[PDB]
Amino acid sequence: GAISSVLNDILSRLDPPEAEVQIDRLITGRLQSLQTYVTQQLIRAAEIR
Amino acid sequence: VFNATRFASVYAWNRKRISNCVADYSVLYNSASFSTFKCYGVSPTKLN
Repeated sequence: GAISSVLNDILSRLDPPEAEVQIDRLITGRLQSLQTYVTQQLIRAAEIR
Repeated sequence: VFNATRFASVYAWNRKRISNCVADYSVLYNSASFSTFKCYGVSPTKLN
């Protein structure tokens, strides 16, 4: 949802307050992707056990 | 562009391409001349 997928690009363009709005979509999107990976590892770990 | 005597019309406006040069944006931002200065794409202090 952010304008760009690079942190340095949004930080050097949008203002700190505006970048936080875009950074929120970056972190929120990455958190859902990070938790999805950890959730799959816990499920895959159970099958290995 | 900025200091030109007479700009073109808003109906048909003059588009000037600026490439291969040194852009100093501090003279325009710091000095008080123009009333409205705002940057939508980037920050006004990071222009340089």
